[PDB]
Amino acid sequence: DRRHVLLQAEFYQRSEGPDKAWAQFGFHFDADELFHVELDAAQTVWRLPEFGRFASFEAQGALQNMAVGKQNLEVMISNSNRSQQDFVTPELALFPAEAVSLEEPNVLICYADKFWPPVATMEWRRNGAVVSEGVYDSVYYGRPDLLFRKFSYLPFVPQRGDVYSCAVRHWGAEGPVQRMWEPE
Amino acid sequence: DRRHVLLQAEFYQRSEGPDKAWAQFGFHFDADELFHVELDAAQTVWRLPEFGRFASFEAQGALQNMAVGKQNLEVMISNSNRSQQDFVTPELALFPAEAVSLEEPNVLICYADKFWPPVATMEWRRNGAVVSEGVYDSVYYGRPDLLFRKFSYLPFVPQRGDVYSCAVRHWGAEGPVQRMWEPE
Amino acid sequence: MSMSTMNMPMAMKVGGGSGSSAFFFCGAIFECHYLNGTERVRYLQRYIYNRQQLVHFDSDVGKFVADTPLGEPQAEYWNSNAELLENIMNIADGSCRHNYGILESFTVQRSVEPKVRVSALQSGSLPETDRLACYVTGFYPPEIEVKWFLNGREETERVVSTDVMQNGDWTYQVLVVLETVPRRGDSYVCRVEHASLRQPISQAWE
Amino acid sequence: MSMSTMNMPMAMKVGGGSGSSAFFFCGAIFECHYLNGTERVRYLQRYIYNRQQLVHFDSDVGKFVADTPLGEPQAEYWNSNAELLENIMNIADGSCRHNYGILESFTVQRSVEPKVRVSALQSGSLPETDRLACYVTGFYPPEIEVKWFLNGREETERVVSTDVMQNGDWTYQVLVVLETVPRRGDSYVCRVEHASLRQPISQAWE
Ligand SMILES: CC(=O)N[C@@H]1[C@@H](O)[C@H](O)[C@@H](CO)O[C@H]1O
Ligand SMILES: CC(=O)N[C@@H]1[C@@H](O)[C@H](O)[C@@H](CO)O[C@H]1O
Ligand SMILES: *[C@@H]1O[C@H](CO)[C@@H](O)[C@H](O)[C@H]1NC(C)=O
Ligand SMILES: *[C@@H]1O[C@H](CO)[C@@H](O)[C@H](O)[C@H]1NC(C)=O
Ligand code: NI
Ligand code: NI
Ligand SMILES: [Zn+2]
Ligand SMILES: [Zn+2]
Ligand SMILES: [Zn+2]
Ligand SMILES: [Zn+2]
Ligand SMILES: [Zn+2]
Ligand SMILES: [Zn+2]
Ligand SMILES: [Zn+2]
Ligand SMILES: [Zn+2]
Ligand SMILES: [Zn+2]
Ligand SMILES: [Zn+2]
Ligand SMILES: [Zn+2]
Ligand SMILES: [Zn+2]
Ligand SMILES: [Zn+2]
Ligand SMILES: [Zn+2]
Ligand SMILES: [Zn+2]
Ligand SMILES: [Zn+2]
Ligand SMILES: [Zn+2]
Ligand SMILES: [Zn+2]
Ligand SMILES: [Zn+2]
Ligand SMILES: [Zn+2]
Repeated sequence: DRRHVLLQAEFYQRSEGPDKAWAQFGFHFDADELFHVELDAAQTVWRLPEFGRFASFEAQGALQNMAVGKQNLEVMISNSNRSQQDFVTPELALFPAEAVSLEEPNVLICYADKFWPPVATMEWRRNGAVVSEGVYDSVYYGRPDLLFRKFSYLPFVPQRGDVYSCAVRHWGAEGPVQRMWEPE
Repeated sequence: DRRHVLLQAEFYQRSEGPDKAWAQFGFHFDADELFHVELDAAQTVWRLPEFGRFASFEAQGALQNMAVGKQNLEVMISNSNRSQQDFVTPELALFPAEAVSLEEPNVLICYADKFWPPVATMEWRRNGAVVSEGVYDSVYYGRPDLLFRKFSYLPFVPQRGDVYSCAVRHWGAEGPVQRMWEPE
Repeated sequence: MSMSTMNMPMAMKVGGGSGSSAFFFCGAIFECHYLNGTERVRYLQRYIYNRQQLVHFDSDVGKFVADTPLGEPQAEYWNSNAELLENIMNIADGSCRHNYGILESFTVQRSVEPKVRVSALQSGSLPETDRLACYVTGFYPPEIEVKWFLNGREETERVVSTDVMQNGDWTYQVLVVLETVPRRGDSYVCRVEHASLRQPISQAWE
Repeated sequence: MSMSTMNMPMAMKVGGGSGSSAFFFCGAIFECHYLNGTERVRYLQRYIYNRQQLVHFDSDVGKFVADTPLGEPQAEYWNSNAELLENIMNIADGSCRHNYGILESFTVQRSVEPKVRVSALQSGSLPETDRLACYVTGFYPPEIEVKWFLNGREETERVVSTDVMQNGDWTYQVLVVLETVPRRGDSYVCRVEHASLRQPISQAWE
């Protein structure tokens, strides 16, 4: 039970038609995120802000890795003669953080798993209406099988008859994947 | 492990705005359906046609129960002063009958559970397009907690990249509950 | 032989009494509980309005019992009718025992063998961990024992079993996953015991 | 203290070479596997294009190894550069051990107690069966033992456990359900053992 893994994971990706570029740099411990760097702002963002009281990371190293990783992306695009792979659709889990009691505060978790590439937005609805107050979206966590996963969190106070949904729009997809959840 | 239950379960229901009436009469053994009567045609329909080689049921008894049950419904509507209850939304499970191998035939099962009242239609999609070839829809199975459940079956031969959905439209609902499933 | 209806048609008495959208539901359920085949049988009637049981009948008691106030008139009305109660006690003995005799051979004694597939995936996170899946399908009745063995010894820890799942067509399925770190020479075997099998099925991994 | 980056920026060599919609992905992963704290550490580099690992580096081997043909030029190119390989072996010892020293107290030694709720529902089908749920939430690390006891004796049969589920916020949850027919006088107790507890939690049903 006693092994642990620290991972520095980075990715650089781009789409044509439409044209868009993305980048991520994070540290991960076992299944959990330590931090990611906001590459625009050269800012380390700890997954739990208390981690920042015990350690620091200079984003300089991430800015250097981003530059070389974007160039390596163009090298692999040319050496592969622009070879591409099939997208893999997200699988959704939708569950509360805690034991549900009506009119007591809680957090609904939408977990998108086993998808590729790591581009996916979550949309929350309550009784068919879009809700977004206090929502937190995670960065993309890798898997040994080279697919990705992501978490979104909706703070909620449940009423009898509420119906919650999480919809995941994966890049290029003709429609979202969706899951519904009801209290009790 | 040795107890068994045989149930004769019947229900009579009606909606106003819009006006519609439904009726069901079935026998059930433990969690499974023995038969239901097609009340229009006075026909016993066995869940597995082979059951009909071992037993028979005359639908006359069901036609009599339907008549009295529809009258008892009006009595309870008047004695209760038209008392009504909140609808309970379906919870969906979506799983294949058998171990999936690409390009081998199988059956996807959409199980709608813990809903009330027992009025709910399943719609199947493959890659966003409606599919209905060979679909079987079950009648409504009761639960000790007075909620209902229903099964729908989609024959399929999976290709890499297929995305299946089952959508359940419950009576009166502003939108369907939905679940997606992908092979591998 | 022909199965018998497990009630006689019984009429409720109108007696309080009296925006636009509305829904009304009326259920009746008649149950034979076979506690030890036909040596011990409990017959129940249940009358339901919407999501509430108004009144029930227990063959062990022999009279209607109101569970809510909407059932109190009906219980008192039916309980004063010795013909109703005598007809119901005849069904509660005759019909349950008659229906059981017809059903026994293809329900109580239905036997469909499980099919067993063993496969493995790496988990979704490091440290490196294998998930050995024992997928068991197509069986009846739903009672089954599905256990993982490592080098002849039963594995307890890090075994996750789904519930036996109803397919709705008189067959059931279950998935039992062992999370493990394999070492070379290790022998992992899924063992499935079921009433339908003369001997257990043993399917080893790779 | 300040954590160190676990690679040095390394450039690939262009060398084959060359409808409208397109997607391209490039990943790099640097892993310190702590097999026995810092007494035994394996450092890996992985380079990925789309969904394929082109080339990796194992600190135990000390050279790049191509996994596909797209990685063979890069492996051969990097392997001829003693400065690259020496820099990488310095990180593989220094950085893994340095980062572990900083992280240990709030990761390896993070300890958050489980909360335990016991509840019961009737199953969705007769014969009458109770599902006793032991819901365990908010704990770290994910390793936990959750067992049902009937009258002081551990229940094995008809226990279904979900996997320990990741909440994604450094806490985990699990659900263990015992299917049972309760008899009067029966005492059912959920017992939870976890590194964070001085004594096991024992929560009885009703
Ligand atoms: C196979 C089977 O159903 N056996 C039961 C048995 O438990 C009981 O002893 C008997 C009463 O004589 O009723 C039978 O129906
Ligand atoms: C609490 C902890 O991490 N202990 C480990 C220990 O297994 C090992 O003996 C030691 C090497 O001297 O490395 C430590 O990091
Ligand atoms: C069930 O029925 C038989 C008689 O047919 C009886 O002798 C047996 O002991 C009963 N079993 C139980 C456990 O009550
Ligand atoms: C782990 O490290 C210690 C030394 O710090 C060693 O003595 C111990 O036996 C090692 N354990 C294993 C199981 O290799
Ligand atoms: Ni007879
Ligand atoms: Ni140091
Ligand atoms: Zn363009
Ligand atoms: Zn961020
Ligand atoms: Zn920014
Ligand atoms: Zn510091
Ligand atoms: Zn997609
Ligand atoms: Zn009208
Ligand atoms: Zn029909
Ligand atoms: Zn008809
Ligand atoms: Zn016949
Ligand atoms: Zn509804
Ligand atoms: Zn019973
Ligand atoms: Zn007895
Ligand atoms: Zn009673
Ligand atoms: Zn079960
Ligand atoms: Zn056999
Ligand atoms: Zn490892
Ligand atoms: Zn050692
Ligand atoms: Zn290697
Ligand atoms: Zn697990
Ligand atoms: Zn404690």
